[PDB]
Amino acid sequence: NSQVFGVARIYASFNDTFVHVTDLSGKETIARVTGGMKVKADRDESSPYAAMLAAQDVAAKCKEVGITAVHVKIRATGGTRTKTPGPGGQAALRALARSGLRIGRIEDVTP
Amino acid sequence: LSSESVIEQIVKYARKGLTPSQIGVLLRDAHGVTQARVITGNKIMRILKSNGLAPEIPEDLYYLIKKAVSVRKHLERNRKDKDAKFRLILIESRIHRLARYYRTVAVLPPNWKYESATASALVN
Amino acid sequence: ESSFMTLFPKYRESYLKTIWNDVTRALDKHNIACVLDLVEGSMTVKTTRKTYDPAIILKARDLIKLLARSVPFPQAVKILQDDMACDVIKIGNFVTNKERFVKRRQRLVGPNGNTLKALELLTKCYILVQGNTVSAMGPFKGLKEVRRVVEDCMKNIHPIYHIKELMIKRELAKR
RNA sequence: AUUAAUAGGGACGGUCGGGGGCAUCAGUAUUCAAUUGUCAGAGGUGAAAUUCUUGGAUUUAUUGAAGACUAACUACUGCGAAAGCAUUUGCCAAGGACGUUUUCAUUAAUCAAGAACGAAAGUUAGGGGAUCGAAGAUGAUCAGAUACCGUCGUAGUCUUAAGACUAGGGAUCGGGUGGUGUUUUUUUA
Repeated sequence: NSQVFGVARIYASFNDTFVHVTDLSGKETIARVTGGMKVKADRDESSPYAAMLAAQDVAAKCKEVGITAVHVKIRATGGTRTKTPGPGGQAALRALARSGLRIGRIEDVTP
Repeated sequence: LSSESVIEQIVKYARKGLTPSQIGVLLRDAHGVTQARVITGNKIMRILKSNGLAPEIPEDLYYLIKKAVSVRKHLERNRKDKDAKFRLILIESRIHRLARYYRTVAVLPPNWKYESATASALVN
Repeated sequence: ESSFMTLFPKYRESYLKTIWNDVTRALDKHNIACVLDLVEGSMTVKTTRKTYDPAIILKARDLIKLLARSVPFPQAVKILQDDMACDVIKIGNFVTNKERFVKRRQRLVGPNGNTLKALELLTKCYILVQGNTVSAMGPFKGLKEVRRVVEDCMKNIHPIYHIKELMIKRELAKR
């Protein structure tokens, strides 16, 4: 696939989310999606509208870097927390389907 | 089978320096003899005391006090081992039924004063 | 891609095989290789290339966790949508005495079930306690406070006042 | 050398605890110093306020210091002088089924004062605060002694807070035997 690939380590929570642009190593410095910088109302960030809005700018910078395939690393809070995300996982999957990113090497990085 | 030969084998096995339980189990598994309570009609230590092979303390108190002294080995090694420390207290409760019965049945002396401190001397 | 695999209980494989027909017919169309390895005693699902969305792998992982929670699999694997959250909370690591665990489980069940499941119905959670874990499904907003109240009821305090406070909070939610 | 509740017991070999004491073996999540996909917003989130705010905060391109504990499998299936116990080793007080005609008939029955651990926010502020009170006073140096050995006030000492059912019908539970196959147990009845 001409080595046009990357990895998205999505550390997401119930009311917040973050994106780590990764290679197999720590490379592919593409972008990092913020949690509540897209909309500050303490309920839109929990909704999938603000998460997909931040993912639209994240995928635009990811296309600027040059990573096409995304290896999923779904990270939750874990431990004494709920160990699950809110709507950030569905919004990132919808943004991946809208961007047409290749699905492969998908894993869960939750603790 | 020869009931006197079985009695002679019991006296010889008691004089071998082994326990009477291991003496009789070797007779019951390698010699084919029935029992001391068999038609020979003489008990184990009754033959041994007649032959001068009986022990000083009884057959249920000599090594039992040795296990009482050994039960406090972990208590001396660790005072926090309250399971072993009270097992030695339960080994004082393993002094269980019949010593003061022997004060009236005349088996041990009434001024013997059996205790765990002298059980180390009576262990060997 | 990769795969998600987990072992299940003794009665879980018999329960899942009764609904494994339509589950595998939808998972294979959604690029999930949902099969029950009865020789190894585990259920696995591999992410294939026939998925139109990347949430199929996350939904199959939640469905495998719901199937391995000894709960109703057809009533707990339909959380593939975004506004449908199903999770299991392990409440077995809360008590040590068996009599205290039995007394806490009776308080968690409540009088004839509905005395403690009314707040679960008010929070819209399909709560089902199986052994050391309790699995509930519903909206994420309604289950976040429900799981927090479940963790409060799993504490050493009496859950009778917590259930009364949960009903008071549900009554105050009408406004 | 009548007694054997085989009233009861060192023993006797096969086989055992997530009882328990160490002995190594994994690290699941945190703290600081690291240090960033040079992200200032992230906990909380009756909407709020409120905790931490551009001292980097999900994180990190992981080093150490520490504790820490067994995740879907899974789960009381069990095992506690006792205040309790969930991977992986080598050692041990001891505990464990059972048979014994082999251990002996002689290993006192309940036990309080005498001893062993001795647990469901060892929280809050005034008051008598007196007998005394660790934390440290200070005497003899003993190559070495907060106690070896006199002399003082503070949390303390004690309250203030979180049917006369007349009858039937199938199913249900607890059994058992006719026959039927394995399980129980294949001497541990």
